[PDB]
Amino acid sequence: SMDDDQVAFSFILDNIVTQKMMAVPDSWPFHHPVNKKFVPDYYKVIVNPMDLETIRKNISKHKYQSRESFLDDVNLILANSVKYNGPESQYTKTAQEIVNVCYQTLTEYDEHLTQLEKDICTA
Amino acid sequence: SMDDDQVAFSFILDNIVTQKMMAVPDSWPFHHPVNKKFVPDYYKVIVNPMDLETIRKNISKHKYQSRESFLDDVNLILANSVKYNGPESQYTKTAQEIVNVCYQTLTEYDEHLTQLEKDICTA
Repeated sequence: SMDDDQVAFSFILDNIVTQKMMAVPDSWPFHHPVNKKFVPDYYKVIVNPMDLETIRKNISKHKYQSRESFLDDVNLILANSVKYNGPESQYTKTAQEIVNVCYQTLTEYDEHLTQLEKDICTA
Repeated sequence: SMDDDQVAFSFILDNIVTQKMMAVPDSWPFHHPVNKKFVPDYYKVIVNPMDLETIRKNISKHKYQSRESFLDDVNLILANSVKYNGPESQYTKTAQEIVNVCYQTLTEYDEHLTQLEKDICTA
């Protein structure tokens, strides 16, 4: 893209993913789409899969103009884990830690992200 | 109760529910047990219902001595929504905002809550 406000917004989101979310201990199973060779029934159970690589690909294509659409996809990782792995699964706890570091970092960056969202919107 | 550490702990939890969780936009359907008159099959699907009023009643009776038991009931609200509404439902997104703001507020009060939990345990 050529709009610096959008590029900057996407860059901030990408670093939330790589610096914070992917740093959660044992988070690797959420870094990429579920591998059907190891989890053979995953895509028969989960209608709308989501993972951090897919989110990063969306960021690289500037598909998030607001934090809410980005957070919606992050939240879907957890919701899918509740459904597939179970509400109390070790994997679900890890997914919630991923969500928590994302949500809390977005809160940290609130003033800066608000400014970018309004400058992406005006254009 | 007559134990000030327990009363203070419950008071803090109660304000997380009323000041943050119940302030989530459009969260009213989670404020009370699901009304079977509008959702007639709810209690045939959901074996362990949970809602914010029930959690507040538990808090008033000092049933939570630690964040973990409190979070177990908070997360159950989300688990029930994933099962009944689905991982991508608007209602599940609302439940996730409730859960996410709860974790974020607990982190903000972490030093205060850790001290109270450790003083409740000694007795």
